[PDB]
Amino acid sequence: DIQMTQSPSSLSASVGDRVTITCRASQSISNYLNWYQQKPGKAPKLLIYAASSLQSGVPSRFSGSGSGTDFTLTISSLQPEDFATYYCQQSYSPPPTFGQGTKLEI
Amino acid sequence: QNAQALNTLVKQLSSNFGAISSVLNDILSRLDPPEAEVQIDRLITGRL
Amino acid sequence: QNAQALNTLVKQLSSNFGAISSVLNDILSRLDPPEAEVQIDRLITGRL
Amino acid sequence: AYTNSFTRGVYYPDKVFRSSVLHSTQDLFLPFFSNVTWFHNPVLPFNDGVYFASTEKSNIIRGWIFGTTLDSKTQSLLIVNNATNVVIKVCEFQFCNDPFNNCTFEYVSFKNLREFVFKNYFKIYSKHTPINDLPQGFSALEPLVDLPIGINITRFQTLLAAYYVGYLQPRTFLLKYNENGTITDAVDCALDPLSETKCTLKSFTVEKGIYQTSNFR
Amino acid sequence: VQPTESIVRFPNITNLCPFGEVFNATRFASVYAWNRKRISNCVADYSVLYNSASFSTFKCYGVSPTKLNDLCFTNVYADSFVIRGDEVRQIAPGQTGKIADYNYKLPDDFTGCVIAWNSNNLDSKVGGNYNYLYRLFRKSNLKPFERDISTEIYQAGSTPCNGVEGFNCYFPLQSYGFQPTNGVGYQPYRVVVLSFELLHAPATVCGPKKSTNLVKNKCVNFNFNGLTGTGVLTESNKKFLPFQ
Amino acid sequence: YNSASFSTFKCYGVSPTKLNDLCFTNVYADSFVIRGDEVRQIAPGQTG
Amino acid sequence: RDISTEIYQAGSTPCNGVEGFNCYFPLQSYGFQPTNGVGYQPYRVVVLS
Amino acid sequence: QVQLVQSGAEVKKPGSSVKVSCKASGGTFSSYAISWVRQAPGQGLEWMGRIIPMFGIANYAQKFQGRVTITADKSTSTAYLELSSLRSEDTAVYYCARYMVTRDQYYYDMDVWGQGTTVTVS
Amino acid sequence: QFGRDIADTTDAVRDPQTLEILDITPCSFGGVSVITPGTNTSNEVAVLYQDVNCTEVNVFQTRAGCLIGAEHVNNSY
Ligand SMILES: *[C@@H]1O[C@H](CO)[C@@H](O)[C@H](O)[C@H]1NC(C)=O
Ligand SMILES: *[C@@H]1O[C@H](CO)[C@@H](O)[C@H](O)[C@H]1NC(C)=O
Ligand SMILES: *[C@@H]1O[C@H](CO)[C@@H](O)[C@H](O)[C@H]1NC(C)=O
Ligand SMILES: *[C@@H]1O[C@H](CO)[C@@H](O)[C@H](O)[C@H]1NC(C)=O
Ligand SMILES: *[C@@H]1O[C@H](CO)[C@@H](O)[C@H](O)[C@H]1NC(C)=O
Ligand SMILES: *[C@@H]1O[C@H](CO)[C@@H](O)[C@H](O)[C@H]1NC(C)=O
Ligand SMILES: *[C@@H]1O[C@H](CO)[C@@H](O)[C@H](O)[C@H]1NC(C)=O
Ligand SMILES: *[C@@H]1O[C@H](CO)[C@@H](O)[C@H](O)[C@H]1NC(C)=O
Ligand SMILES: *[C@@H]1O[C@H](CO)[C@@H](O)[C@H](O)[C@H]1NC(C)=O
Repeated sequence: DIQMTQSPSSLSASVGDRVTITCRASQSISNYLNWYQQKPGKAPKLLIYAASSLQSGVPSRFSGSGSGTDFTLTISSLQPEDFATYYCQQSYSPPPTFGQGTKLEI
Repeated sequence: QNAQALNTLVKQLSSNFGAISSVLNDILSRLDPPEAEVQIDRLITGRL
Repeated sequence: QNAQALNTLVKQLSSNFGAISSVLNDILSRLDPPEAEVQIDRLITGRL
Repeated sequence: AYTNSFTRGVYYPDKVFRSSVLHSTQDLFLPFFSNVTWFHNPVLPFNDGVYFASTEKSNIIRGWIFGTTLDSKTQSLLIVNNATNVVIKVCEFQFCNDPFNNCTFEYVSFKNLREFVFKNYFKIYSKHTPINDLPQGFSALEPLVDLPIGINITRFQTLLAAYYVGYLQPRTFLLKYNENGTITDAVDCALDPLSETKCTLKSFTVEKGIYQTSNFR
Repeated sequence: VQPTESIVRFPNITNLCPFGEVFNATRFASVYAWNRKRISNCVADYSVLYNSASFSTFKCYGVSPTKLNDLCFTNVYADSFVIRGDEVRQIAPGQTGKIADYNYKLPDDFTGCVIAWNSNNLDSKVGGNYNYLYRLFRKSNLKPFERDISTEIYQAGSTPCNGVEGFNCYFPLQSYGFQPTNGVGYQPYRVVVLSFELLHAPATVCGPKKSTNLVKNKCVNFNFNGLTGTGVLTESNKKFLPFQ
Repeated sequence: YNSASFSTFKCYGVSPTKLNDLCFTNVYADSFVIRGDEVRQIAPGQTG
Repeated sequence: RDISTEIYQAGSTPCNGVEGFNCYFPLQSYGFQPTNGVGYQPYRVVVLS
Repeated sequence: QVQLVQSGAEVKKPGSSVKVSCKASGGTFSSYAISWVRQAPGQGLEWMGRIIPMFGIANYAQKFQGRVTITADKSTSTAYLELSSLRSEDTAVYYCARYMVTRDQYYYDMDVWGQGTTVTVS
Repeated sequence: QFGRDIADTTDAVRDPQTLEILDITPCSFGGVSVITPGTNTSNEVAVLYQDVNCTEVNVFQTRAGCLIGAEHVNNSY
C-alpha cells in the first residue's frame, strides 16, 4: 500500500530557535500519523499522535503544521533535548510504516 | 357440534390473549395489583 | 346482501381501529418492535 | 450404507402424564420413514439432535463423545458405560484419531436392540427391546438424563457392531397415550397428506370425505 | 365449598442458592463478554435484595419483588457484568442503544429482575481500568442472550482490513475509562440480571421454604413446586412413569 | 464520499455511508478558503 | 455571518473609524505564497449543517 | 503510568534462531496492544508485528512473517519474540512498544517503549 | 400513479421509469383439501389444491382446482 520518506536528512540550529521537519508518503493519510524522538540506542518517546495533536504531558515545544498527507512537524523554541533524532509514522494502514528519520545538530 | 363447541370454549381458557400467562393464578402469584390489573384486564377481554 | 357483506369486510381492512395506520407493513417500518406489537394488537383486535 | 427409520424415535416430550388421549406437540423428532445412515467408528455431524440405535451380543457400544471439534482448546463432553455405572464428563480433552482434561463438570448414574435420542441443554431418552435391519414396530423412548451442562455441539463420535444414526428435525407429532399413559402410536403431521389429515381433525381413523388440512400460498 | 386449609409442598432442598458468588464476586466480566451462573437445586432469599439498600436499580419484568417467595422456578440464569452508570436503563427489555444491540440484548418479553449498584469504590482504577471493555462495532446486532467474544477487525467502508486496524479498519471494542474521578454517569456500576424460568414447573430454584403437611379427601388450597390451585386432593390409581 | 479530491470528511451526528439513502429537508452548506493546519477550528466545542 | 470592517478598539485610544495604535483593522490575511509548507498552503473547504 | 522492561543483549552466529522478551512494570497489560520494532543502526524504524496479551491474536509484516513469531501471557503481564534465519541483515536493536487499540478508533500511537535488546554477530 | 378496485384494493400501478401500466394480481393461494376414502378401506388419498392452475403446484384440472393423485374417468357414477 504506502511507502514513506522523511526530509531533510539533517539540520543545524541553536537552543531557543524554531526548526521544521517534513513527512512524505504514497497516499492520502486522513491525519492518521504519529511523531517520535530518540537519542541513539535510547527508548523513543512520542510527541504528536495525529496530523497536529500534541500528547498530554509533552510540553508545547512542538506543533504539527500538516493536513491530509506529506505533513510537517515544527520544533518551537528548540531544547538541548531536541538534539534527538526525529521520526514520522503513518497509522492509516498496516504495516504502520515509519519514515527514514532526521537529525538536528545544536 | 356441542362437544366441539365446548372443547373450543374450554381450550380458549389456555390462550394468552397477550397476557404474561393464561393461568390466572400465575399473574396473581407473580405481579403487584397495579401491574396485575393490566394483564388480568387482557385475559378478561379475551375470555369474555 | 352478500356482495355488500364481502365489500364491507374488505373495506374494514382500510380502517385503523385507533392504531397509527391501517397498512400493517407501515407499522413494522415506522415503529420499533415492542411498540409495534401494541399497534398490531389494535389491528388484529379490529380485524378479528 | 442406508436404512429406513420406519415409525421409530418417538419419545415422551414433557414431564406430564396423560392417558386415553391424542395430544399434538411440536418438537425435534426423527421424521417418519427418514433415511438413517447405517454403520458396523467415524466422527459424524450433530445437526440438531440424533436418534442413535444399535444391536450387540457383548454390549459392543460403550459410549459417545460430543462437541464443537472433539479436541482440546474448546468445550466437549463424553458418556461412557462403566459396567457398575454410567459416567458423564465435560472436558477440554485432546481426543485421539480413534480412542475407546481440565474438566468443567462430572456426573454418574444380536437378539437385543437399544435406542437412544440425544438433543440440546443436553437431554437423553432411551429404550431396550428384543429383535430378530431396523424393526418396523412402534415403541416410545423414556427419558434418562436432563443435564444443564450447556455445551455447544456440532459433531459427535461413538466408542466401541451394527448401529444406525438419524437426525432429528422440527416436526409436529400427534401422540396416542393409552389407558396406562404409555405413548402407543403417533402421526408425523408433515409426512404425507393422510398424516396431515389425521392431525387436522386429531384422530387415527379418518372417515371418508374431503378435509381442508392446510393453505397453499 | 371454600378451601378448609392451605397446603405447601417443596422437596428436601435445604442448601442455599450461591447468589453471594455472583453478587459478592471480585470479578464481573465486562459488558463485551458477560458472565452467567446457572442456579439449581437450592433455596434463595430474593427479599434480601430489597431489605438491603445499596442498589441504584432493582427493576422487575413479568414478576414483582415482594410476592416472589411464593414462586419456584425451573432454573435461574444469573447474568453478571460491569458497565458505566448512565446507560443502566439500556438493559430493560427491548430498549435499544449501543449496549443493547452490540453487547447485552435482553429478550422482547422478559421474566426477570435487573439489579445494579455503583462500584466506583472497588473497580475504578488510576490507569482508567482498560481491563473492562464494551463492543461498539459488529456486522449485525445480536439475538437475545447471544454471546460473541470475537475481536477480529470490522470495516465501515470498502477499505480492506486484512486482520489489522487503521483508517476505516476498527478494533470492535473499547474501555469505558473508569478513573476514580468521573461523573456518576461515567463511573463503573456492577450489574446482575436474574432471568427466571417457569416452563413445565420442575422447580429447582426456590424462595424461602416453610412447607406444610398433606390433607386428603376434603377441599384445600395447594402449592406443589410453585404449581397452585384449589381442590379435593385424593390418593389415586394414576400409574405415572417415574419421571412424570 | 468517494471523491479523491476531498481531504476532510468529519461527520457530526452523521455518516457518509448512511447519508446517500438519508432524506433531509433542511441542513444548509457553506464554501470558503483556509490555511490547512488550522482547519480543525471549524469543529464544535473548541476555540481559535 | 459578519462582513463589518470599520476599525476595532483595543484600548483607551479613540479610533474615529481610522487605524493606529490599539485602533485595529478587524481582518488579517493568510498570506499564501507558493513557497509555503504543506500545512501553511491554501485549502478549499465546504461545511454542511 | 506503566513502563515496559525488556531482555538483555545477545551475541550470536549467522543462520541462528533467537529469543527476546518484554513485560510491564509500575502497572499491568490492561488490554493494550504491544508491538515489536527493529532499529537497524542509524536507519528508519521497521515494524515487525502486533499482539494483544488479552486475546493472543497476532499479526506480522511480510518482511517478518514466518521469519518471526510472537506470544504473550496476561497471567504474568509478559510478551515474547523469537526470530529465525539470523544475519541476512538482522544485526539491530529490537524494541517493544505499547499502544491502546481499545481506547479510541485510533491506533499505533507507540507512547511507551521498552529498554531495547541488541541482537548482533561477533 | 396507481389504480383501485371497487372495494379500494389497489390493483394497478405505473412503473415510474417507463410510464407503462401494470395490473397487480394477488399471488395464488387456496385450501389444500385431502379427498380420502375411510381409513378402514384404504390409506390412499388425493389432494385438491382449490382455485389454482396445476402449473403453479395423476394430475387433473377441475373447475374447483388442481386435483392430484386421483385418475380422471369418463363413465359417470
Ligand atoms: C434414501 O437415500 C436414497 C439414496 O441413497 C434415496 O434413493 C431414497 O429415496 C432415500 N429415502 C428417503 C426415505 O428419502
Ligand atoms: C458452536 O461451535 C462452532 C464451531 O465451529 C461455531 O461455529 C459456532 O459459532 C458455535 N455456536 C455457538 C452458539 O456458540
Ligand atoms: C468408572 O470409570 C472410570 C473411567 O476412568 C474408572 O477410572 C473407574 O475405575 C470406574 N469405576 C469402577 C468401580 O470400575
Ligand atoms: C483450563 O481451565 C481454566 C479455567 O480458568 C482456563 O483458564 C484454561 O484456558 C483451560 N485450559 C485448557 C487447556 O482447557
Ligand atoms: C395397563 O397395565 C396393567 C398392569 O399394571 C395391565 O394389566 C393392562 O393390560 C394394561 N392395559 C393396557 C391397555 O395396556
Ligand atoms: C457479601 O458478603 C457479606 C458477608 O456474608 C454479606 O453480609 C453481604 O450480604 C454479601 N452480599 C450479599 C449479596 O448478600
Ligand atoms: C374398521 O376398523 C375397526 C377398528 O379396527 C374394526 O372394528 C372394523 O372391523 C373395521 N371394519 C372394516 C370393514 O375394515
Ligand atoms: C392455466 O389454466 C388453464 C385452464 O384453466 C390452462 O389452459 C392454462 O394452460 C394454464 N396456464 C398456464 C400458464 O399453465
Ligand atoms: C375420455 O374422453 C376423452 C374425450 O372423448 C378421450 O380423449 C379420452 O381418451 C377418454 N379417456 C378414457 C380413460 O376413456
